[PDB]
Amino acid sequence: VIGEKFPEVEVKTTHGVIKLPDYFAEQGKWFVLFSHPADFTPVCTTEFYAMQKRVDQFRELGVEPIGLSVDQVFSHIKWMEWIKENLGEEITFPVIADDRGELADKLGMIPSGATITARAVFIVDDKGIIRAIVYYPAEVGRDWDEILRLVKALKVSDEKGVALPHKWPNNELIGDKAIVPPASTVDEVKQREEAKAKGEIECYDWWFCYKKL
Amino acid sequence: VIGEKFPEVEVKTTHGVIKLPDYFAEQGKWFVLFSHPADFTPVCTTEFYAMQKRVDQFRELGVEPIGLSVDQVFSHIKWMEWIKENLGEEITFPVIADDRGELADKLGMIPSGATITARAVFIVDDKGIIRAIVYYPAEVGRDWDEILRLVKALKVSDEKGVALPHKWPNNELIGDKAIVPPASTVDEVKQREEAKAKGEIECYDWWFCYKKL
Amino acid sequence: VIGEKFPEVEVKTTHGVIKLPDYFAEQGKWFVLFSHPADFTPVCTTEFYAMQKRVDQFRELGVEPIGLSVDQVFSHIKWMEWIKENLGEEITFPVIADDRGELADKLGMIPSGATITARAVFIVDDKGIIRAIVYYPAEVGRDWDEILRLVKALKVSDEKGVALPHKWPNNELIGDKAIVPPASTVDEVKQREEAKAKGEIECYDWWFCYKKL
Amino acid sequence: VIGEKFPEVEVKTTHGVIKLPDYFAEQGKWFVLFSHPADFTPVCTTEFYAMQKRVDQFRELGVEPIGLSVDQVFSHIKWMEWIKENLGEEITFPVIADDRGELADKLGMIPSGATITARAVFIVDDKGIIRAIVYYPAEVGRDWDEILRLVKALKVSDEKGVALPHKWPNNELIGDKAIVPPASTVDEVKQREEAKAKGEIECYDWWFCYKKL
Amino acid sequence: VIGEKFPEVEVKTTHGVIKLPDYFAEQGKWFVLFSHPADFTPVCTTEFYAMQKRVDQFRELGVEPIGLSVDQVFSHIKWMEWIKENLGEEITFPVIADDRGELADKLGMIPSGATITARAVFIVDDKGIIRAIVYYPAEVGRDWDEILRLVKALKVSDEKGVALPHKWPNNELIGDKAIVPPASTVDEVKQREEAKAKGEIECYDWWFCYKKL
Repeated sequence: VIGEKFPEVEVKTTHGVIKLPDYFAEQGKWFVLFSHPADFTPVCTTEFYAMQKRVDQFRELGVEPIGLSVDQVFSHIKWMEWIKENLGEEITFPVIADDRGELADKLGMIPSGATITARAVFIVDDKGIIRAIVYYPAEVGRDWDEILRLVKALKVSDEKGVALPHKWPNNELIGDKAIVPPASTVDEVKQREEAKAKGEIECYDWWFCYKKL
Repeated sequence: VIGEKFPEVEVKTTHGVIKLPDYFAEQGKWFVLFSHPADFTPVCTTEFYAMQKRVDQFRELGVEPIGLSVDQVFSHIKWMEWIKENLGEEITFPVIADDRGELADKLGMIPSGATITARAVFIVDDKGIIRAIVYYPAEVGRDWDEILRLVKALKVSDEKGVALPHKWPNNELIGDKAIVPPASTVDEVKQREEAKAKGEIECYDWWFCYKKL
Repeated sequence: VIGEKFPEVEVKTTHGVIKLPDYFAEQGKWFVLFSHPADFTPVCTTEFYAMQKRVDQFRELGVEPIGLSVDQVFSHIKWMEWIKENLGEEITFPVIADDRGELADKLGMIPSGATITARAVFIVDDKGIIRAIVYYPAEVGRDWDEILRLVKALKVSDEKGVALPHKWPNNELIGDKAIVPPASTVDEVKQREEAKAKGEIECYDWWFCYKKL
Repeated sequence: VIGEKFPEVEVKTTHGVIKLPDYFAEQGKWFVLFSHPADFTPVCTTEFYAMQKRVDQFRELGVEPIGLSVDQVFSHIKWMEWIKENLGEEITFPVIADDRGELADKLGMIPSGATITARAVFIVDDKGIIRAIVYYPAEVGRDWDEILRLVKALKVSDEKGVALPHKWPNNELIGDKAIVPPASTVDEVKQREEAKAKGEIECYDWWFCYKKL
Repeated sequence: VIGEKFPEVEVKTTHGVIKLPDYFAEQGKWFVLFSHPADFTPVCTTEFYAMQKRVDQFRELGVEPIGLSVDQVFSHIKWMEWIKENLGEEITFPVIADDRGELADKLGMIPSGATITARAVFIVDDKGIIRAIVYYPAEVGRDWDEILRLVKALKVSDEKGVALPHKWPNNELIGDKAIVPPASTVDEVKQREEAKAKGEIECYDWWFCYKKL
């Protein structure tokens, strides 16, 4: 569940034995953890390919990607050699060999009826706080562009203490403008009008206010 | 139940996060808490309007009014904007967003069968003591003039160590005269006659005595 | 607590021993049960007098008054005879001699700190159901008019299926008009729209509708 | 039950809040506590009248009378005003408003089936020891002259270490002579004959001996 | 405790072994059970003598006297023979030899501190019901006249449905008149009004009515 710290938990990965979330957190970095059913499978492969393609967009935001399945490291690597040779993309982000699903269990990555992970995504910042969560089925690949929009929103949201409208930065109504957290007190309301008159923010109403970054 | 101190309990309100009863008590002030079913409803609105109209009568007695419902602050404020625009009365006293009914539960504001507050009034002084309690139904609006009479009686009652007759200050029998707490001991009885003869009080009997303020 | 059933109970009164609510609900009458601390006290006398000059107003309605203190029957009738002899009114409604507070306690009419009833009013329909409750402290006499008003309000709400505005039938916004129960589905709102055009109800909003009786 | 100390217990009375038995005991005084069903009743009134008439006989023995019922102080006093006006005897001894029968319970003053006291008398000395106990029914008034005989006997009995014959001071056999506690040892028997010869006591037998005061 | 049933019990007396109350209630007679500490003691002798000179007074009424100490039967009859030989009266009522106090204990005739009966009187009707109780200490002999009076009072109350005044039939306010049970409903008071006019009862008040037998 959201807002909880991330379990302090150690993982065997393709790039080494690492400590979570300490390894990313101590480096200022955030990370998007995501789980896939099984190495050497179709949909899963389309997703890995696509992440690699976008790895520098995530990374460039200070956001480290990392995958995970119940498979063992040797089939992880082998499958990644495959993507380098048949799709021609060297996979460059770490993958978790989640042994027996130690961690998957703890994170509710498993669906009803199952002993393998699903299609889960977790976004976790540099203070170890889980920020958002996604569970799609086996039968449907994710969209990393939606997962990308989200993170940017979050980054901005924290950096500027603002909310982001539906579909930001392409909101049909206020475009790429950021939303002012709606006011909750009568005195905070005077701060909204004080701001509208004099032109810092724009306001459909006292609760609905927005500005540019 | 009457005479109990008021639970030390913190509230989110329209005018801010405040502490009850410390906030009023530490200021010398008393307060009349009253609960309503739901923002944006007919009867409830007629009552809020009416309180605003009388807010300076209460306040002038050192008696602060404050409302409460299970609604959230944003619909509180919005509904109050409504009363300012359709009735033309800016609502000026605090309202409690009673989350899930934390507080309502504690105060027995809820009727049999229900998950929303009723039509309750509590009068609570500057030592946090609950002084009186009213529970009317959803289907009937209160009378703030009766709630007003009562408080004045109380104020006077404490200031002068006197009781107030039925319907004071317009008692059919002794008018706006205050009642002498009936004597309970044979020696206290001599103090009644000693007082009647010599003219300080007037007496239908030794238990039934009264005077002017 | 409101909405709840009046406990079945057998009580000793000045007029007989009766079963409540049965005695009144049997006949199809409502009743107002009210409590006073003790016979031969002043405020308590002012309210018995006042009730007796109101008794037929209530009695007209199918509402029966009935009182209660922890005093013995003999004490009661003596007090009633004092009121007869000394003020011109003969008390003509029953009063319950409530041994050791056995009823006062189920209804929790007992204020924090003491072994005697305070000033309580319970109003009960012809089905033994509890419609309204009022706990006033000893130092402040009630106002039998406010209760008269409340009962009138109640009887109306039930017979016409309506609600009542602050201080009805003298409300500041609509005098003695009845309020229509707020529309609470999209379908009920249109029901309102179509009723406004067709002058069957006037409206401040789709949720604020009233009418003449 | 006899011989027990009297419960240390505080009472609201007509003459004030007092502490029992400390209040009488600390003053050297004894007291006769007696209970009556209800203020304003026939038999009970005949008894109160009669006690007042004899109050100076009891008091003169250092024996303070005090009454008690479950009624409240205001009806106590009121009923006493009655006796002053219709019989013309100001009642001058304290009466207990035994709230809910706190004390009556403790003393077994209540009969089978009942929530009111009966016709009980307790004699209790200046060391708090209960000396004697009487329970008559509702339907029969006491005899204060029998209760008076008894106390005198007791007073004398303690002052002189003697027993009192049936009906003292008008015993058919030995008149107002006091009885010598029958001897219980062979050596104590020699003290009886030693006393008969030489004329201090008179003796029907060695166990049955008596003398004048 | 009064109003309660006399425990069923089989006792060894000087006249036989009998079952109580059965032996008396069977025949339709009442009985006075009384206890003394011990045979061959002085006060105890003065009261046995006195009872025997009263026995036919009681016996006339359907009241049977019966005594009890913790002494063995042989001891008892020896004592009775001493009273015969030494004072002219032959004891002619039974006396219970109560082994180890087995009955004295159920009736709790045992005073705080000791293993022997004191001076107790229980009066019991022909239905085994306990009408009055009296616990006198050893140092003070009883007055068989007061008990004679009490029993007379009782028998009357039952046969005529009345109550009795202080010290009846020599009451200071009405001699040997009977008291009418206080009217306790508004209807019973009128019943009294109409009986006074029509000279069937005299009255100090509606609650204080008497009559000749």
